Amino acid sequence: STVEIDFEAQKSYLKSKGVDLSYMTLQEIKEANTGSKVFLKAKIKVLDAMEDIDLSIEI
Amino acid sequence: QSVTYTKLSDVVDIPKMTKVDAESRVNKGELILIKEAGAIRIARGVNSLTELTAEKGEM
Amino acid sequence: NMEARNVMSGTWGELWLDGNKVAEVKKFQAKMEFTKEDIIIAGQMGTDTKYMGYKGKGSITLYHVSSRMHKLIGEKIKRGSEPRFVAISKLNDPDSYGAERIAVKNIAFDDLTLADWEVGVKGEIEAPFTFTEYDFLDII
Amino acid sequence: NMEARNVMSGTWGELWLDGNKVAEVKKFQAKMEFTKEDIIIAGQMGTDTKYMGYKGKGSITLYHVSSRMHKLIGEKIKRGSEPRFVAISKLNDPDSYGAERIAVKNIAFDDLTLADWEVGVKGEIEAPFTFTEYDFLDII
Amino acid sequence: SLEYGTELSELIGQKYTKGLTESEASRFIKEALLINPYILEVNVKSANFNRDILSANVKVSTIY
Amino acid sequence: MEMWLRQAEDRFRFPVFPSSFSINGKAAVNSSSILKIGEIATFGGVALKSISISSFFPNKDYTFCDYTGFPSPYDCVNKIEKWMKEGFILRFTITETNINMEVIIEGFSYEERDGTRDVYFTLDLKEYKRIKIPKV
Amino acid sequence: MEMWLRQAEDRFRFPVFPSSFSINGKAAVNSSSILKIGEIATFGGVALKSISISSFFPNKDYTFCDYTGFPSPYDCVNKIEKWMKEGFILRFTITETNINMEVIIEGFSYEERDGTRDVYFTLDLKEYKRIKIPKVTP
Amino acid sequence: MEMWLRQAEDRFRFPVFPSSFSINGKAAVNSSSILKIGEIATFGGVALKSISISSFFPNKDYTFCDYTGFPSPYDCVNKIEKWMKEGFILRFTITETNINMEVIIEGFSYEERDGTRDVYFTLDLKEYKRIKIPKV
Repeated sequence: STVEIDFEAQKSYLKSKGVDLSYMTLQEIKEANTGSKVFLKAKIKVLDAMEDIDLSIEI
Repeated sequence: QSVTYTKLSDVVDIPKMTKVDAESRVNKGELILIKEAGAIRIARGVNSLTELTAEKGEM
Repeated sequence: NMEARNVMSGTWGELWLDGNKVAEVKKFQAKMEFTKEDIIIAGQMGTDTKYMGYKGKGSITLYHVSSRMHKLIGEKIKRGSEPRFVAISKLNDPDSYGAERIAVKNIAFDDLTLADWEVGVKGEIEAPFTFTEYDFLDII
Repeated sequence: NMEARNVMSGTWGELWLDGNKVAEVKKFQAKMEFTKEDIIIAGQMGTDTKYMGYKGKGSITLYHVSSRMHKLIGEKIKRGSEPRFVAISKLNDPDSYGAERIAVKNIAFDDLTLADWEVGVKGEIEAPFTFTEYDFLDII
Repeated sequence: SLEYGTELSELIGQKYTKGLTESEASRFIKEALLINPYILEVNVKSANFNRDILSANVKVSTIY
Repeated sequence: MEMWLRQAEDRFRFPVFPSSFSINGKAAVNSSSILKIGEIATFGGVALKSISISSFFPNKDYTFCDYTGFPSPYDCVNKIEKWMKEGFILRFTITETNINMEVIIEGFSYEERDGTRDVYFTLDLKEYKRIKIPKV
Repeated sequence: MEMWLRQAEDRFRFPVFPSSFSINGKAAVNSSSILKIGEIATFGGVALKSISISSFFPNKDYTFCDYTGFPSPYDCVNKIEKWMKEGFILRFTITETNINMEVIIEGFSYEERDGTRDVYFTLDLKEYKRIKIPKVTP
Repeated sequence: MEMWLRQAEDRFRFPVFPSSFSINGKAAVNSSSILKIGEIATFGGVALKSISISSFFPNKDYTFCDYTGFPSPYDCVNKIEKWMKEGFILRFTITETNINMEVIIEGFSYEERDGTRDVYFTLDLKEYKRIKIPKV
């Protein structure tokens, strides 16, 4: 599983506030001030119980 | 675990229903009690949702 | 192509220990060591290896300005519990490509220094440890 | 005859690791070791030997400008596979007779360095390894 | 009798862990099949967990 | 991998997995000697497998434990000692291997040797085979 | 070299060649004594050879493996255990040597001892001999 | 010094001389106890000597070899194994010593343990005495 900073959401927030994003670099976009707001993302996969059996029998 | 095939020792007997009846009830999104493998247990652990979209998958 | 300006200077490091910033840090080490087994086959001259496992080792060094380690440990060792800690180190040289941030988890310290002073010498503390896993947060 | 100009200078070395040029290399070592068994005969005063086998050892030292080793190893050790690598070293001094190119194959690293910094000290990385076979591409 | 049949219905719903489930399934199939005198050896080789489905490959050796 | 000892529906799972495990097997061979030809041998039957386990029962929730919710060290000790006392036939299994068989307990030793109140143990198990009596 | 165990047409080749192998052979010497002379000895026939093998079954493809395509470790364990249980007569051969004979399995032990899921084993084999059956004279 | 094993005119000379050799000899002593004086002992006869040799058969012409022209390692193995199989009476001699006697082979073990294809061996020999049947 992974947890990360949401880069696209931060970019959209900075664009909405009106900051010029073209001049800054990726590290500066990541570490820019956002004013009491945090953006994160994560990936998980959820297990399920076993409820069916498929048997392939040879001869 | 999952609640599927959990058996109830308290219950003594239940109204008879055929296998096709149980299957059709389960396909409709109902939680039912069935008699199988020499005991009384629930058929499958599903909730009321029946119609699936792209946003809400079969899971 | 490499430039001399791209070599990271250690003056730009930072350390967090159990969520509190440590401004008196002097150096930080953390390394994973792999264990090998030699494979020898009759009739062949060459010798090969296979991996067996790994272990983590490291250490911290601080200027002596307060009793941080004693408060961190407390009576947890004496009372028989097993305390563990999390450390985060950052290295951000302005002249380099970027930052490098690592999280070192499940830390067990090796000893505790109560007093070590001498007339005419400024005080320092050394604290070795072992750990089991790590995560990378920023890759340069 | 020997001229003082013909001694190879180490500044003119180059290294390829897994197909990529390493511009921040500092030194490179690779050496084969031979195992001997002592032969002693009753009635004779001298002692003789016979070869048993051989093993390879070496190491690499780099300036710390990026996280090359962590990307190279990644999670391969943790997941349990057996990563092996190929290195190519070249030594081409303009004032010497010619070049020397060697391929070192089937390399297994000994450890991995996560963090190693100190205030007022420039960063460096050291990485020992073992190998099993080699080829000579350019000879002198 | 007490010999005929199979206990595979006790695994539905993940009552055991996954490894114990694999072991039990293999043993159940082998012990159930080996009562026929015309069957010589049974092997349950593969076993995979995908969503709620357990798959396996069974190889039966007979006299013919 | 997991390790289980089970008596019918009563199951116990070991909290700390051991450092190694080994299975011993043997077969009997009967030897005779012939005048002027030498020694000969024939197959005589297979013996029962044996297995020995060494680990400890933890007194606190360690990071390396297999799961959470195991009983106290002396609860585990009492349970296994009762099983050995009555001569129960148990089922021993190690997951992800081919080890799944009925056994009987031959020995059980436990000790305390440091300041942590952990209990180290050694358990000896032997394979069990039931005898078939023919009828007509 | 290579190491093979074959039962009729069912052949098995060990994925990893061991670190060493050794053959043990003995002869039976009868001991007696004679008054005022001391101990004497006579020849009493040759004994059956024996060999012991120690290696492991890999759980992945290694650079030092003899060949690719070998089965899983517990498949190998199951095969050898079945052979030992039934008391089969097998043929054991090490190529480029003088070892080629019929054997019977005496002991088999296996274990796991690290994080690699490799199975270490020890196999004990004993030589097997047949006696001729007498024939009725014409 | 040289080491030889000979069966009538068929002779074999070892290519690599061993690191050491030792001869073991014993004598039997019969003990009795007499009332109020204690233990006494008398001579009972001498036992047969024994000798054990460890070396290797080389797979190439080494500098330290005794001579040149010896057979292959497995040729030596086969020759000695045949001698042991038939129970031949052999003559074993080490030059420049007092060791020159008739023997019989008790054991033979050989192995390979490195990348050179040399064969290490151990050979056990026992002194042989023929019994004299008187006539008239």
